Amino acid sequence: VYRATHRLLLLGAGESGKSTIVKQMRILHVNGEKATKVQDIKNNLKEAIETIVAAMSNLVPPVELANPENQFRVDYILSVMNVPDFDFPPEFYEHAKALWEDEGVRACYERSNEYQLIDCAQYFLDKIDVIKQDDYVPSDQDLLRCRVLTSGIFETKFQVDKVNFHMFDVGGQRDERRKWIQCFNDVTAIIFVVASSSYNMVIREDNQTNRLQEALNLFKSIWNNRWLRTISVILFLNKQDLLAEKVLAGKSKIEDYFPEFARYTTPEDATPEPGEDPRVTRAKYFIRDEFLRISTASGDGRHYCYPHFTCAVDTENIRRVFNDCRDIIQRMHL
Amino acid sequence: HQSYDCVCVMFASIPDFKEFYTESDVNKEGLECLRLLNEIIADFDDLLSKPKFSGVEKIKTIGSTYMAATGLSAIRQYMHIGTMVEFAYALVGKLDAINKHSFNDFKLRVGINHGPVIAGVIGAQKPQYDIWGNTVNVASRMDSTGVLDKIQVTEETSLILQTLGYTCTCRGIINVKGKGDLKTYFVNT
Amino acid sequence: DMMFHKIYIQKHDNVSILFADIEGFTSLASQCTAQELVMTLNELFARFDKLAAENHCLRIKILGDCYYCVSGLPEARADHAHCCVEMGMDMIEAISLVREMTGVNVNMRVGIHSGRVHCGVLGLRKWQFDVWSNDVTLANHMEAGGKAGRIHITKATLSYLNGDYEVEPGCGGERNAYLKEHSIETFLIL
Ligand SMILES: Nc1nc2c(ncn2[C@@H]2O[C@H](COP(=O)(O)OP(=O)(O)OP(O)(O)=S)[C@@H](O)[C@H]2O)c(=O)[nH]1
Ligand SMILES: C=C[C@@]1(C)CC(=O)[C@]2(O)[C@@]3(C)[C@@H](O)CCC(C)(C)[C@@H]3[C@H](O)[C@H](OC(C)=O)[C@@]2(C)O1
Ligand SMILES: [Cl-]
Ligand SMILES: [Mg+2]
Repeated sequence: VYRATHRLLLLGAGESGKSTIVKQMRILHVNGEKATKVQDIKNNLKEAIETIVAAMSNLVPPVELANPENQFRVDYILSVMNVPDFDFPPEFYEHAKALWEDEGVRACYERSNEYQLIDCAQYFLDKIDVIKQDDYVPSDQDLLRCRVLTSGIFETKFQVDKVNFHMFDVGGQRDERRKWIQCFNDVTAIIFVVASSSYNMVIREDNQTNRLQEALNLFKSIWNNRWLRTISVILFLNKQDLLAEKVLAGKSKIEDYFPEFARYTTPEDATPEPGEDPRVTRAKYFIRDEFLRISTASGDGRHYCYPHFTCAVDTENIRRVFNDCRDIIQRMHL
Repeated sequence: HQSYDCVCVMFASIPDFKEFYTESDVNKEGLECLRLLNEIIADFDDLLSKPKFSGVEKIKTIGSTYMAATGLSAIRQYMHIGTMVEFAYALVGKLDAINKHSFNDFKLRVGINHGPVIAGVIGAQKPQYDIWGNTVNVASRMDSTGVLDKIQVTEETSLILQTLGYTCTCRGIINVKGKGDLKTYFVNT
Repeated sequence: DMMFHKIYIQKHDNVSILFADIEGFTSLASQCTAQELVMTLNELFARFDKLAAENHCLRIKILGDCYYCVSGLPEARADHAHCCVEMGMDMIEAISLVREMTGVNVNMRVGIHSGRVHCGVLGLRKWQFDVWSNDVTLANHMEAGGKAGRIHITKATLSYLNGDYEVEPGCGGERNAYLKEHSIETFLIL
């Protein structure tokens, strides 16, 4: 009875991509409904725009607008920033769109690593016009791109080929980690989730500690955990799209954060995605190898590590990789 | 059941625990919590085997609070009290390592007294071993009115730890229901 | 079983949890000798331990002057609420003779809630079968917010009483914060 099920645990830092993965499970393997998530997106929009403008002055150097008329909009936005039950009137959208057009405002969005900003910014702001319509129905991709932070443990049942899958979601942030233990015993396997893209950014929890390092350290915590000696960890090197983009952009260089990159040459076993740039391949694998160094150094073959290059916001790449995982689960566990 | 002259009682609770204990369907209605408690206790019990703590004799646990006493194995002079402290520092060593792996931040709050007790068995049914007397009450009240990450001792108990290389700051005064106001010390590190 | 130590704990619904404290334990401890106290205590709890087994209550522990058992263990009993109540009934009369005998005013403060518990043992060394849950936390607090020589019971411990005893407004929220903050309707038995 109890063995034909599988209890999977989703771990990783805050914003890594864990909630998006469970979402993809619903999109992939589960059965008015969404009208409530519209509000949620509206806030993503609000929180995103007001964050970009607030940042502008507190940057070094601070950023000026290319249209100083927009000041009054900037003024509008900041005046509504902390309003509790926001009415979302037609202005807000006109004003938000306006600012989002301002080349200066965008310039500040380029430096979005220098301050804490959600991942759905450029995406939703590019579609203000759609969201504002009173008859707005959010796409599947919209519900995926939305962001509500995880607070607590959340069981989610799905079934693939009559085989059963329990999935637990947890707070990736530090205050939240103290709940993880409540999933440790009986765990069929760990899915550790990593924002590959976040290599140029610091955690929310202290505005100083690098997100990917916090990721590396967190993994090392889990890999060498005392109650996880047996349990293997499938590694989702998430947000591969955002990584690729940053690498090609060539703005913030990797070796300027993780200087060992400077040495790294590309592996021999490398299987690059058809016509992916040698540079993106170089980058994505360095981050993989970073994680593997920790997994290599201990375990005794009592448990193993399975890397995967992934993009949670892409149901295409997720079906592929989650399937790569059932293979692994059904070999091992049996 | 026989009396004693100089027994050194210690209480070490983990007040941060009661908060952390939750009862959801996810955590088998709190079973996943009591699981972590067990680990902790067991980790503390693994200490008593250590050759240096062979005079330490665990009494019970009350909730998430560890009760232990030295000098029940009796008939230089108070080297046993110093062990008790030596032991309380060890619980913090173990509690600190649980934190590392449990992504938590449990502080231990200790109280160490000493003096006369009466040890023995109580209850007709399952006869279990315990210790009584005012020494124990105070020991307990040193814990409850304690401070996290600190050991609280009484005056004489302080004086002795002083004779053994321990430095002590005065905490102040405490109404111990029964004995009234008495002065207490934190053990410095 | 391999990575966590084996836990000797097991879920148990529909049980009732009594707690009983001695009122004026310090005044007694003041009067009589350091030793005679322990003998006046050991006598009473071995007297209690008889009553428990007759009333089908499995005694848990003595914690100084705090005594606590639970009905519904080891094997479930539908009298489980009546039993803890019945257990309390005796304790208030079992103290009565060993109160007059000492010439000092002591009584029992009783508190019974009902619900699920976990029960088992913690650690490796010096096992002592115990009970843990919010229902136990509540039980404990009922005794804490009890009335001298009276039995304090909860919403649920009436729902399992099947209306056989005559209760009265308890007012626990005004004698204990836990009860107030958690809006527990409490009662006293007549
Ligand atoms: N571009 C891109 N964005 C992603 C990807 N995966 C997740 N995101 C974005 O990251 C944001 C946060 O993701 P989320 O899944 O909520 O983090 P989390 O790990 O759950 O963090 P928490 O919920 O434990 S606090 C979302 O807005 C989502 O759109 C990805 O693969 N590519
Ligand atoms: C261990 C977890 C938890 C929450 C569960 C529980 O019911 C308790 O164990 C009781 C109530 C319970 O076990 C009955 C005895 C006693 C001694 C009264 C306990 C303490 O109050 C515990 O907390 C303390 C203070 O140790 C407490 C509350 O802790
Ligand atoms: Cl991350
Ligand atoms: Mg009392």
